[PDB]
Amino acid sequence: QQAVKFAYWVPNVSGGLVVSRIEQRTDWGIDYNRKLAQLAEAAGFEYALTQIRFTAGYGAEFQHESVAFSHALLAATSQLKVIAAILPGPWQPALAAKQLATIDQLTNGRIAVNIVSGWFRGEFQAIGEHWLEHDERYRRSEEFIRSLRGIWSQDNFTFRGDFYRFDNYSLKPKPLGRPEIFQGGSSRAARDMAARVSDWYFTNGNSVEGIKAQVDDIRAKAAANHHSVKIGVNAFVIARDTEEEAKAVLAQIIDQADTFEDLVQYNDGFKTNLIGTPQQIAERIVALKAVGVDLVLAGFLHFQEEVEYFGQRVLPLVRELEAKAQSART
Amino acid sequence: QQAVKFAYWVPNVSGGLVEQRTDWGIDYNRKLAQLAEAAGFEYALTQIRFTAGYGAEFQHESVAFSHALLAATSQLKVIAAILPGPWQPALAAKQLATIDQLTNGRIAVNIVSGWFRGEFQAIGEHWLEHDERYRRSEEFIRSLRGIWSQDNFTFRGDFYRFDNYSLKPKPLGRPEIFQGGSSRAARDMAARVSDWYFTNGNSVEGIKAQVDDIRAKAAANHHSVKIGVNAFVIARDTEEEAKAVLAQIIDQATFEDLVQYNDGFKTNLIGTPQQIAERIVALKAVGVDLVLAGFLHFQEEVEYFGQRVLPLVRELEAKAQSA
Amino acid sequence: QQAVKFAYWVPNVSGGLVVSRIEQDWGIDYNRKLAQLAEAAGFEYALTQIRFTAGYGAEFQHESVAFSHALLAATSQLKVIAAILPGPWQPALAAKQLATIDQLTNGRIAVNIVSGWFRGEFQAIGEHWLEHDERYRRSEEFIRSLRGIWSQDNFTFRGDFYRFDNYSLKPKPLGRPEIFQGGSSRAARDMAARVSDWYFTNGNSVEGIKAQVDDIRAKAAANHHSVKIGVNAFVIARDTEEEAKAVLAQIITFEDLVQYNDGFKTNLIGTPQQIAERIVALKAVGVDLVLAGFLHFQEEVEYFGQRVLPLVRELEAKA
Amino acid sequence: QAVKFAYWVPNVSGGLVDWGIDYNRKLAQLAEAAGFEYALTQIRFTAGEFQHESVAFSHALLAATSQLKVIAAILPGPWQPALAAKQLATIDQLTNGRIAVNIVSGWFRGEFQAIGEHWLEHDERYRRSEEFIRSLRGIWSQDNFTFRGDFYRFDNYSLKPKPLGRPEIFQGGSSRAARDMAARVSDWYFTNGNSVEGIKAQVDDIRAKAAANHHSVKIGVNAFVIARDTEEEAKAVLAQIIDQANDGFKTNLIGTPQQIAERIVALKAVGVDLVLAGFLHFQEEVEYFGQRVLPLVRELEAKA
Repeated sequence: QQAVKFAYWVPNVSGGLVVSRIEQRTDWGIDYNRKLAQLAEAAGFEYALTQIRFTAGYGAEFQHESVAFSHALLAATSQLKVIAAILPGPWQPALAAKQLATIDQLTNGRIAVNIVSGWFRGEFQAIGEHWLEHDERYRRSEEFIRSLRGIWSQDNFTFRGDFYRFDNYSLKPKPLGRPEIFQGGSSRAARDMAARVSDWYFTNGNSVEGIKAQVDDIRAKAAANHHSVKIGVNAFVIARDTEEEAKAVLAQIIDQADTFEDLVQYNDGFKTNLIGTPQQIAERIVALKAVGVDLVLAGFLHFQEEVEYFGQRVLPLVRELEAKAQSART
Repeated sequence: QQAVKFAYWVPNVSGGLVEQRTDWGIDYNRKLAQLAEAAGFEYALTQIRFTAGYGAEFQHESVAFSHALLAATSQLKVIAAILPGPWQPALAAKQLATIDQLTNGRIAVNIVSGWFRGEFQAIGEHWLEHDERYRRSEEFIRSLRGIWSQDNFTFRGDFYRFDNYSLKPKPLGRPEIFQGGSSRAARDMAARVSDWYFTNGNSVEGIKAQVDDIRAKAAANHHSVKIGVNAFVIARDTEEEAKAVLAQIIDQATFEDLVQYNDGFKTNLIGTPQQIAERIVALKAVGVDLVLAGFLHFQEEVEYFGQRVLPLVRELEAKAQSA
Repeated sequence: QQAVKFAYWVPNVSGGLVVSRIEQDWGIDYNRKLAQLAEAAGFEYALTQIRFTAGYGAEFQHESVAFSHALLAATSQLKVIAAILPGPWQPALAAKQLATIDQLTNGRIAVNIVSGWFRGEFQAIGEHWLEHDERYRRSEEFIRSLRGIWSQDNFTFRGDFYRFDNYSLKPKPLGRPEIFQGGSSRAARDMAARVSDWYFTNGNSVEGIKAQVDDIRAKAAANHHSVKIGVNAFVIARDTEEEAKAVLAQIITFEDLVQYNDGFKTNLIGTPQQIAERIVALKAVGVDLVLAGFLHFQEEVEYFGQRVLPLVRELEAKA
Repeated sequence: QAVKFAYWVPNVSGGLVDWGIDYNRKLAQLAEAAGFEYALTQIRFTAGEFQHESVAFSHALLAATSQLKVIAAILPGPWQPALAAKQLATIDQLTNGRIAVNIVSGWFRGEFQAIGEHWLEHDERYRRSEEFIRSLRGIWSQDNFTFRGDFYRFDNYSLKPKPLGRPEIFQGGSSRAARDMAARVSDWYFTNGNSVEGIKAQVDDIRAKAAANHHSVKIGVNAFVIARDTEEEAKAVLAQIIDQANDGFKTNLIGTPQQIAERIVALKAVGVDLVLAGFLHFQEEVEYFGQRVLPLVRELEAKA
């Protein structure tokens, strides 16, 4: 029954929304992102989620390294937390645990981690990494996560895994706080891992009924393991003063595609339907809160403008609706 | 470039050496970096460690710490220590490149081949043979140079593979590659792929022999390498006070045994600022281009160095400028 | 083309046909006599199976390479195809061990490269489970390493899975060990069309096999590579057509049986005359070898060489 | 008990710098009739000219004998324990439990470099070998073996069928890492050839280490045996070897059969349980050993 938390996609990779050639006032540079992070902190966003890439993709020509970029965004803010994306394979838990702990010490305990298991083989092939089977990649990520928790929590951590080994490893200093572990993915392997070792699980964008079904499945598995997991939903937010204007922006995205079902195949956040007036979006967010959603991961076309707009128009309405819901229960 | 460059050991790990007014914390090191920049130091060299013990109970991660020190300075260059094994070149190349973009191209790299097998075993890494570790480090260095300067980089090594890898964005500048080690494998690698080579602390005559050997190997490979020397600087107003500080170090740990832990004492940069300045210029005459300085009390002695020892070095360099 | 060659599944793993509870051994004594009977029956190749952990159909398993050496030592002209599984196997050891056995057996050893089907077997032995197409990339580098080691001195190979640096294997094989390979996926038939000498196609009808043969030969021609084709088949040869159809009924639905053993789809069930006619019919669509599986190996293999195989030779003489 | 005897199988060319199968098949049969119990193969991958693969050669030598035991040489690295355990178990079933294993930690980096293997540090190669040995014992003895090592992992691995017997594990090496590993996991330890006084010191050291681990290990010594009818002829062979240019020479098993038999029993008194014999002409001197030297050793044992 706690307040809904909000996070935004850090555009630390170029291209933005690569499937549409619509003009976007978004940049991947540090100066743009420093201002965006400060705007997001002032707007009421709690988390900033970075993206991890090594090779250029179909539309994303430049990518800042996620961990170094997370440290830079943290140094430009005061209370905003930044989720550093980690890709097992090119990343190893020993370095990831120690680097995230140091950054946590330098930023007053405001760093989190998002473990991505990888979807594109070409990124691994370019950097000399082998391409493991789909479920096998999640076995390795689960050992990666358990290593992070053990290294961060024990004086003499020992782990005898199929992918990672530790023998009386002592990390000092440890994180100031307990870095939260975010994780996405929609496959059975992804939600079996989240139901065991993850703090946050990003469920795929869907309708209110579909998201409720995804929430019930993950909580049922988590309860069987006696594990607690909070749930966030990915959403592409188009907030305008009029419903027609917001629906016109969605039309321009499809019209300048490089159908509506094609956007879902690339970005599931459109199915969340956070498109319309600020009052409509706030009502749908609270409706998602009723089915178990604890966090909204927002994507925007013009990040600096729409994040500021979100904090002045949509977020206050969400808080007012939350107080209204809280007052009716008592 | 003709003037002798100066660098200091960043105390990003606890313990110092075998009472010290130094700290491994960020607040102490931010001030120390700013003091070192104003004192005339050009480089800051971090240390890399993974597990607690082996002398250092507390250890900050070198690359992130390098990013923090760079953000607190304007012209200071920071050398990030990298250890092949727990580190892989693809992540190292991309992380250092982004930090280079965020810090106006002021980051360098020091490739360490590792000394404690217990630290490797604790993190699940196998312990390769001595010369084999330098073969892996050399492939690590070649991958960094290739990734940072060309698109579609391809490398088929025994330790690392790359297949048409294009890193974007690339470093703003060209990160210099520093490297130490005194074994034959260490200086054969430096004479091929390294920009800077740290030679062990020794007498003026011994350092000249080490400089002549490394430059001969580099010339045979058609490779250019600059030379720095490690030194533990104890600068006091009187020679007796400096030798008394050295005595307190030995009595709270012999001199020969002290060298086996830190070779910087053999450089003999102990004494008055005039004595130290003369010995620094004498090393410049045998081919030394940089002095890597270690201190007992970093914040105080760095500031003392920039006000007392460094100006005397510049004056002695200008005296020979007329020739 | 040439005379149709025949091969049989070596039952070096227990269980036999696990899909059926019909009474039907994996010991060395049963297999030494089986190899000699197959050699006298006219079989040219013996195909071993590779397994590492107990379960997944076979509770007891003999090591394929050592078992191949034993069958070769008990015969004179029979060729044995040793099954090799990249992962637990490495090309350097495989190349040297098969070369020594080839020297000791007058060049009668071959190799069948298996890409693995059960991830539980790999996980039990500490091996990582690569993606499906990625496993075939490793198997191809495994095959290229064998060919280079067996044929060249100072071999150098810079692969993503295997490396060789100025390696010279001595002694080399007496002959050129043929490389057999199965698999039906796109990656399996792209690898076979490049580096494999023999390709095992899945059991199917005469029309379906012709389509599979044309596709693989078209890919092989594009690579300027020659590949011979064999087909897996479960042969039930009886004196009467009713008796042969009764054995299939006793084993059994039929569609579920094909999912376990695709050799039943080849439909080599019936009288020796019917089977011999279908074998020559398969030869017309490009089949060069028949991989035969049996319920009672010792009895049916000798029966095959006395009843079915002579008819195949007689039918080939007529045409 | 009775002193056991083994001979170096010349399955690699050069001898003491024939290697063919037909030569070694008859030599194995001659050695079995002469009273030798073990045959020790050598493992090589690269020319140093022609080397037979040790395990396949071991299977061939066993098939040519009835009771002779053959020790197959295994090199961790190019060999992995899962394949080694299963292959030796199958050969054990096919040869009436007459297969043994010699775990070699490797001495030449060029052999590993040619086959794509990394060159680990000296003591690190012995740590991997000890995990290799523990994996062999566990796979051969348990229904569901699990091992979480730094070099090898196993998760509920079930080998069926298991070896008919219990394959003995032989191991040499003289470094501290070599005899610390032998004192824990090895059945037999080959000590370097030396004098009777030096061998006793080596035997006492290894048995002291084995007692601390509560482990039992038998001891063999490498020796190059040159047995001739007269002492002068044996000393002439040694001169011809040196003039036309191996720790086994320090054992000093050179001379008449009576002198060698007396020295063998003296080695038995200091803890030696096996003699690893090297010869100049294998097919000839092995037959001579079994007819002239070995019976005298047995006679000296009966008197004791």
